[PDB]
Amino acid sequence: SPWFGMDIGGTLVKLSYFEPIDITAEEEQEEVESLKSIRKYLTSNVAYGSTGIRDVHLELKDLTLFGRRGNLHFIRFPTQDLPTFIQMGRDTVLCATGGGAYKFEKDFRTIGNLHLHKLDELDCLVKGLLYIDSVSFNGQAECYYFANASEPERCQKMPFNLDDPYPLLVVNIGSGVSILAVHSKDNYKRVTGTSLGGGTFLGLCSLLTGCESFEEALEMASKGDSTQADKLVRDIYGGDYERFGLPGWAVASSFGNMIYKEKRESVSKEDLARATLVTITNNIGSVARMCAVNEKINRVVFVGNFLRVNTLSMKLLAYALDYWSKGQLKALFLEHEGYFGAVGALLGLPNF
Amino acid sequence: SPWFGMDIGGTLVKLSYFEPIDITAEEEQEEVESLKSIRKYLTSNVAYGSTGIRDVHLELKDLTLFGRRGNLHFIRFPTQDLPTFIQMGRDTVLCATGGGAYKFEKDFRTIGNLHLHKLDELDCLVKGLLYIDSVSFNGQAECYYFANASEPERCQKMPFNLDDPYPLLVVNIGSGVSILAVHSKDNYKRVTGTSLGGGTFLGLCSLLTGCESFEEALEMASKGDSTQADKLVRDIYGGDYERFGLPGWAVASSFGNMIYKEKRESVSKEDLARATLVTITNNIGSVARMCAVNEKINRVVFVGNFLRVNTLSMKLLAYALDYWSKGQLKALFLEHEGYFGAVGALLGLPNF
Ligand SMILES: Nc1ncnc2c1ncn2[C@@H]1O[C@H](COP(=O)(O)OP(=O)(O)NP(=O)(O)O)[C@@H](O)[C@H]1O
Ligand SMILES: Nc1ncnc2c1ncn2[C@@H]1O[C@H](COP(=O)(O)OP(=O)(O)NP(=O)(O)O)[C@@H](O)[C@H]1O
Ligand SMILES: CS(=O)(=O)Nc1ccc(CC(=O)N2CCN(c3ccc(C#N)nn3)CC2)cc1
Ligand SMILES: CS(=O)(=O)Nc1ccc(CC(=O)N2CCN(c3ccc(C#N)nn3)CC2)cc1
Ligand SMILES: [Mg+2]
Ligand SMILES: [Mg+2]
Repeated sequence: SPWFGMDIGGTLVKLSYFEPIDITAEEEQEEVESLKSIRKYLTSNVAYGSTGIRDVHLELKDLTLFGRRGNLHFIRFPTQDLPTFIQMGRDTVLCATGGGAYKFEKDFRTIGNLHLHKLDELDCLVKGLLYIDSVSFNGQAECYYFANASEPERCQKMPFNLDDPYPLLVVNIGSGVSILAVHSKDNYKRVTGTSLGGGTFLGLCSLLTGCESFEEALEMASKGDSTQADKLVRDIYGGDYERFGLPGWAVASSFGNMIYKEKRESVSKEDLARATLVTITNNIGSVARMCAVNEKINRVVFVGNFLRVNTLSMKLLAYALDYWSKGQLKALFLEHEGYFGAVGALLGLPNF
Repeated sequence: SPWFGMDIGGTLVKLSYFEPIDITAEEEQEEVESLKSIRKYLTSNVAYGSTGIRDVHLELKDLTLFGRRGNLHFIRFPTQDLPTFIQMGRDTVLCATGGGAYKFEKDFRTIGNLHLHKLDELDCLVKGLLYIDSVSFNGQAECYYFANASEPERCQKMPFNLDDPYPLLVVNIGSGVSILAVHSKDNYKRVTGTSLGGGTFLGLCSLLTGCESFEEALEMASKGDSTQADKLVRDIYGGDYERFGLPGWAVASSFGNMIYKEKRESVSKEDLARATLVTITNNIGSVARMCAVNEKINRVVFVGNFLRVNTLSMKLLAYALDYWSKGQLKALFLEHEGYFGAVGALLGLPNF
């Protein structure tokens, strides 16, 4: 059977697919036409139907996995479209994680003789994260940070070594937010979570602006001015609040200027999109900072698909974590940020 | 001069006024007509102009302050209307705190010979809180909690003794949120803050529902179902997430169901108001819980005017703090929750 790892989240399904590249002439004969059809379908297309996408730039080439060489592919589609995926599959050992491994268990079992093995969402995240970092991103660093995040003329993406990754605070920004403290490969805890996550950004953005997609929400936010909607320290004090080191530019009340009817009538959709992004991102950074201080961990890695093609939020996290921690915490980012659960599920295959 | 304490916040001005009740016959003669006019104006009206309100139920009767007996009155009006207040004053030693003591300093100085003494917002909060608790609420407890907050058939307001109040975590929910750790009467720190506060509730509520007042926002929220807008754990897992003790009813993504166009088209304004209230309140409780664990403090008192006439948020905080802390933290509430800064400012008068 094909080697697949699936993470069915509240919003997106993430799929890792291992394509063998060391197929012998004899093995090619013993391949059934459906298996050959699957491999060619997945490797000859980058869009699958109307909503599936292969993230070609993330492909790991010539990986040795389970004693065979191949390429590891990364594919995503909305959980709303899982019925289409299952229906395509009805006309294999599936290691699956995420909440949908439980919610849609009976649906996967409509595929005759399919064996479904449910694996824990956070166990898979930790295993997949450690694995991808260990094999590298085709010889490049999987982990990076923004150097000199305080100075914009100098702020630049730089590689970060995670050879001894422990301890590590993992902030998983998906529909909601989970925060993990990782002390060893077999010792980790879910410290807490917050419900102000990627789904809050997209849901509030759609309500406030009428945007119809995540990418559209980000494009609006890139054009907006969040201070048209937010009430800042300087709006309350006239300047800094010096006694407690709060700069005038800090947000005192997110959307707090929207209590005034005249300001609601002048704010643009782009301003509201940016205020939503800033509100959600700052809250995540602040919760991450409190968890790091309590866990006595100084390396904070942010994963999940809220940060896909979202440099605004990454730069805001990098700057805010460094600024508000007075340089004691560092924001770390991973190239394969949305796919670690799917990889960890795939890695569970030898157990079964 | 009249004895007044003023806290000029980002949204509301809070005023504490001490009315002497031991005026002798000779003192009444030496009272200038303007002073008599002020005292009679304040004590014979409960509404001042179109936006000032005296909270008569909070009055402290027959208090001994600065060696005189009198009644302590509590008055509020929007900071937007401070120009009207100052203009009324132009046709006294003023101890003032809050950001507006700085922002509007030059405006207060347009009142001839007025001496303005700016006092720190959080120093005044701590001093006023400790003072009011010490003198009691006309012989009743100033501090209360909700007993058996987990069981609704039993949940009831009960008094709480703060005779030895230290240590104490104070969560001040105003326009934004400040969190204080109080170790003694002269030893306290601002632990952190969040910008998701009362102004976020009111601003987002107005954008989403068109409500025109705080009280209207709360009335809408009392009629709504937040789960029409929020994505719950059971929407993602089909039930509880047992491995990490997350019940199916917990919110996984605030407004997370609003990523679906069909759900945006069926949600009511009341549902959105309630989802806004729940989102903001849960975030405040969660940040409070993390700060309490880090500060090693188990008593968490919530103040500020976000909780005025807001039993929904108080009960949600009481339940959530107890539930998510597994009974280790207790949510405490104070009858004079919005006025402690104004009282603390008044208490600074003997310094000058
Ligand atoms: N193409 C997209 N469609 C939808 N959401 C996207 C997309 N791209 C990025 N996002 C963001 O990614 C978030 C989902 O991230 P993801 O890590 O895949 O969550 P999930 O695993 O599906 N949810 P969860 O059950 O909470 O773990 C959304 O809330 C958006 O903020
Ligand atoms: N009549 C009202 N008008 C406006 N807001 C109200 C009213 N009643 C209650 N509120 C709530 O009270 C919050 C303001 O609380 P308050 O403690 O007075 O803040 P503030 O001191 O003015 N702000 P801050 O500068 O951050 O300390 C608002 O954000 C609302 O959520
Ligand atoms: C006194 S007031 O009247 O001006 N009102 C007032 C109320 C609340 C605030 C907010 C606040 O305190 N903060 C501090 C820490 N914050 C962050 C952000 C990102 C990261 C990361 N990574 N960490 N911490 C956010 C904002 C300010 C003023
Ligand atoms: C795994 S998932 O896919 O289901 N996604 C997922 C993501 C985030 C969450 C949220 C979460 O973890 N929590 C825990 C603690 N929370 C509170 C609330 C109030 C108080 C107080 N006082 N304290 N803590 C809020 C919600 C849940 C699921
Ligand atoms: Mg996920
Ligand atoms: Mg205040």
